[PDB]
Amino acid sequence: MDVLRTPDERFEGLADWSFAPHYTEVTDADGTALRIHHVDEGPKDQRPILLMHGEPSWAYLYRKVIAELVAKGHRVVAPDLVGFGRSDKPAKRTDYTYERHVAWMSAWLEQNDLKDIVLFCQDWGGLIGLRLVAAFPERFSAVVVSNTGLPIGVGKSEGFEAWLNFSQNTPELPVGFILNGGTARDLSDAERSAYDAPFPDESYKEGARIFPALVPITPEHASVEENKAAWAVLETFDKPFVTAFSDADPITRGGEAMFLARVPGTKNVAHTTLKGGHFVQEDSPVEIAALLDGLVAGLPQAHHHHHH
Amino acid sequence: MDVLRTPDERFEGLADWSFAPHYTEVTDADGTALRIHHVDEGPKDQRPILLMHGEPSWAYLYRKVIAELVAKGHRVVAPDLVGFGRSDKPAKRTDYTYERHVAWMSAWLEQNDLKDIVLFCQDWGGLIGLRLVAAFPERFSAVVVSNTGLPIGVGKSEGFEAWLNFSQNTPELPVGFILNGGTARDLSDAERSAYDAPFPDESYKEGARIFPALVPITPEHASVEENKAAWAVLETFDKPFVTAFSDADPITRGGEAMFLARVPGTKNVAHTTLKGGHFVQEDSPVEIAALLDGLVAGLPQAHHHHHH
Ligand SMILES: [Cl-]
Ligand SMILES: [Cl-]
Ligand SMILES: [Co+2]
Ligand SMILES: [Co+2]
Ligand SMILES: [Co+2]
Ligand SMILES: [Co+2]
Ligand SMILES: [Co+2]
Ligand SMILES: [Co+2]
Ligand SMILES: [Co+2]
Ligand SMILES: [Co+2]
Ligand SMILES: [Co+2]
Ligand SMILES: [Co+2]
Ligand SMILES: [Co+2]
Ligand SMILES: [Co+2]
Ligand SMILES: [Mg+2]
Ligand SMILES: [Mg+2]
Ligand SMILES: [Mg+2]
Ligand SMILES: [Mg+2]
Repeated sequence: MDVLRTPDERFEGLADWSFAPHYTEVTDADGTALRIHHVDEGPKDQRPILLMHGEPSWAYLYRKVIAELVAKGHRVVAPDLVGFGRSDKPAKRTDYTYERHVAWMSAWLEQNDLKDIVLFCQDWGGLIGLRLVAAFPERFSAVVVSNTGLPIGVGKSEGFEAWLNFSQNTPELPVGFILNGGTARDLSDAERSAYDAPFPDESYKEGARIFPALVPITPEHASVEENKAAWAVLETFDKPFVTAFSDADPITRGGEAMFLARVPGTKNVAHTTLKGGHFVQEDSPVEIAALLDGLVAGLPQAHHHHHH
Repeated sequence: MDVLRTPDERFEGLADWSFAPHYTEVTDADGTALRIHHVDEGPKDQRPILLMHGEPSWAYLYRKVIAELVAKGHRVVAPDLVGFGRSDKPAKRTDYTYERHVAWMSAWLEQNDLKDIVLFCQDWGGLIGLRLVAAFPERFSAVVVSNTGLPIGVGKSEGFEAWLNFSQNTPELPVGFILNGGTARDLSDAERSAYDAPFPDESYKEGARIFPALVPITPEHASVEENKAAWAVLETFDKPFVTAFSDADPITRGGEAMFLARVPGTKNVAHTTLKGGHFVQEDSPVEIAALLDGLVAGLPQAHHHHHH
């Protein structure tokens, strides 16, 4: 693969983002080494709260959630998907596939040897993060899903399809503008600029351009088979599994029901509806941090595992 | 469903079979209540060693293994699949499907609330038993697979296909004769009669007739999707998972490799090749019992789980 790397000057002076970058080198099956970025804040003796972003955001989306949780004594880890943030960015849309993202982030997870994880995932952060849970369930102590899903090509998803068709018809993808359109609150120019930071020009956006087309909404899509298999693992996942979808995101709203129907770990936890749009982290960051803090505190009294 | 029930007189005076019958009523989705038979020998405070038979045998196949393990202080449980043994027998070939067998035995397993299980499975005992492991992995402390598989419609299986075509072309299925043809040692007339016992005439054999046709050897077969999903669970199964295939069964020999390739619990156990034919329990019962006894003894020092 041809690979782009955003210059570091782009990440200077960003509103409410001073977290030091960490990097991991993962090797693709084609031999290409890709550098993935994450932040890691707080004490290493605490279990990691893993925060996963989706399309077309980056770990910046969690900046307030990170600050709140760190202030409460937690360890917080937030990676950038390949194509996004401070991670490397394959140069062709055709370089990105759902299975490739899963393989890349699986390597990242194993190489950083993250365990005892409390996962919060949203959009593609969940499409990929939930595949990590299904591949490595004993690495996860609890999961929170918000405005996400694990599609299997079934039914209609017209909310999402409206976004899909727009995202493919448009000749350019104005990322800060999209973030603002998917948040109830009005993002400042500085905040929108931070979302534009990874992408000095359109050539850096090929992962952002193709992501919607990778969502498996038809039976013929790539990754339908793999996602159906992953659901069989999630049907056995009995540790706390919380839904925290927002009230004003018709793109993903329909994704919640299958978790409640199929995942045993949803039975003995309280679910909530958060206030906000698709990018709920901009609308309800304090509430998300409070939810995760309380979830962590209750783990010893909840169902848990040993010997991994 | 129309359902046949073999008269109890058929099970009197069988060579080396005096174990008292236990019964469980399971209700099919179509409303039909089916009675399933099992034997349960030894102390209830010991973990159950669950022995599962396949086509066209019944729990009688394990009579010596049961005796050996009971003499060693173990609890042993051996059920008859619907269509077989002392279990009820739907009257039409079309009543039997792979998914129905899994549903029936899943109900059986849950209703008897078997836990801490050490499973030994062979032929369809494994095609169904391994689906129980994938559905309820925390119920299983260890698994031993012998002369079995979990097919996903891939590759060629010409050994099995030779049996398939015979089994479908033949107008009648002489069950004792088949058992003798699939065992290295010569079964006595009494032993063959015990294998014929469940089937007073051909009308009782519809489950035995169709079973080979249910094995998913083409991509279009029913249960391919479900078995691929189950494999994703087995890819996470890290408790002892032993292969004990025999040396002289070309029908199933090719089924072993995928377990060693995909199941993590195969890594830190010793695998063995048993002597004998397809129905290896007739050829090496003492060795099977010794293997299971040793496997049970080592569990506390092996990888194990808590809190289920
Ligand atoms: Cl998308
Ligand atoms: Cl068969
Ligand atoms: Co290097
Ligand atoms: Co750090
Ligand atoms: Co999306
Ligand atoms: Co559990
Ligand atoms: Co909800
Ligand atoms: Co504990
Ligand atoms: Co009754
Ligand atoms: Co008994
Ligand atoms: Co068979
Ligand atoms: Co384990
Ligand atoms: Co072997
Ligand atoms: Co222990
Ligand atoms: Mg907004
Ligand atoms: Mg706290
Ligand atoms: Mg023989
Ligand atoms: Mg013993």
